[PDB]
Amino acid sequence: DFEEIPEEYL
Amino acid sequence: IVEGSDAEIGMSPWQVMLFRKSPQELLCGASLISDRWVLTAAHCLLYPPWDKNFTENDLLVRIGKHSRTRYERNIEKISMLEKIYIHPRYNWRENLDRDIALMKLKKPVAFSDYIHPVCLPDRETAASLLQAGYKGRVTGWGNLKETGQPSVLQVVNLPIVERPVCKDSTRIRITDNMFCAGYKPDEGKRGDACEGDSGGPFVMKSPFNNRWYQMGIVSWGEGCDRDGKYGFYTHVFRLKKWIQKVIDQF
Amino acid sequence: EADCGLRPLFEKKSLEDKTERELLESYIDG
Ligand SMILES: *[C@@H]1O[C@H](CO)[C@@H](O)[C@H](O)[C@H]1NC(C)=O
Ligand SMILES: NCc1ccccc1
Ligand SMILES: NCc1ccccc1
Ligand code: NA
Ligand code: NA
Repeated sequence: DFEEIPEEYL
Repeated sequence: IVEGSDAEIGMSPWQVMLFRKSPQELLCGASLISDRWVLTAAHCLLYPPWDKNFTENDLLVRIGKHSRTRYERNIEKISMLEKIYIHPRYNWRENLDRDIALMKLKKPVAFSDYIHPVCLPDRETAASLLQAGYKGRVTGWGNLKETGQPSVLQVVNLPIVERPVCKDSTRIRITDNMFCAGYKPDEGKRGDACEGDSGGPFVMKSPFNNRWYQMGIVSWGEGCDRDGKYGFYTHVFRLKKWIQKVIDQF
Repeated sequence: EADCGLRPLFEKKSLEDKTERELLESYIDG
C-alpha cells in the first residue's frame, strides 16, 4: 500500500 | 509505535525509513548522522534466524518523510546505499548484543527544513543523561499495536529504567551495550516501539546545550507495550569507538 | 556536524515542540 516512487531510484 | 501521537512537521528531521525495493515495503527505522551516513540496528540488515541478509542493492533509504506510505514529492529524498557495515561482534545468535550498523550513501543528501542530522553523544553527555527516570523520545512508522499501521510518523516519550528492573523483566541476558526504557505497570502511562520501528532512534534533548543526541537504537522487545516488559535499545555511546573507526576509515 | 541536533523548524527558530518539556522535566540533575 505504498505509493509508487520515481523509477529513477530503482 | 504503541500509544504515541502524530509527529509535528520537522520534529524528527534525522528520521530515516529503510525501504525494501522489491516488494516495496517498510523494513526498519534509521537515523541521519551526517550528509553521507545513516545509523540503524544490525538486525534490520542481518538476522539469519529469519533468513535476512540484505545487500546494498536490495534497499533504499527515504529521508525527510512524514507520511508513511506517500511519495512526498519535493520534501523527501531517496538515497541509494554505497556500503553496509555491521558491528563485527553483533550477537544475532543470543541476544542482539551490539545491535548496530552503518550505511554509507552513494551521494550526500542535501539538508533542508525536513532533513537534518542528529548528534551522537560523547562520554559526558551519556553520563549526564543516561539515568533512570530521564526520558527520551522514540519515533517510527511501525505498528500501532502488537496485534494497525499509521498514516504519519509517530512519536512517544519514555523513561529510562533502572538496570536491575530491566534485567528482572526478562529471561534474556542483558549486556552493558543495552539499556531499557518504558513505563512500569504502576506508573499508569504507556508506550513502546513495535514491529517496523526497530533501527530507529531514541533521542534526548540536552538541557546543557539544547541539542538533540541519539542515545539509543530501537533494538528488541518481548511483544509491544506489554505490562512488565520494556523496550531494549542499543547503547550508542558504548559503541561509539566502532562508529568512529568505520567513518574515519571509510 | 557543527549544526547537529538543532532542528530547522524548532531550535533554529526558537520554537518548542509540543512534548519536549516533558523530557526537560524528567532531567532532574544540574
Ligand atoms: C551475509 O551475506 C553475505 C553476502 O551474501 C555473506 O558474505 C555473509 O557471510 C552472510 N552472513 C551470514 C551470517 O549469513
Ligand atoms: N535469541 C533470542 C533473542 C532474539 C532477539 C532479541 C533477544 C533475544
Ligand atoms: N517487538 C517489537 C519491539 C522492538 C523493539 C523495542 C520494542 C518492541
Ligand atoms: Na532476568
Ligand atoms: Na511495558
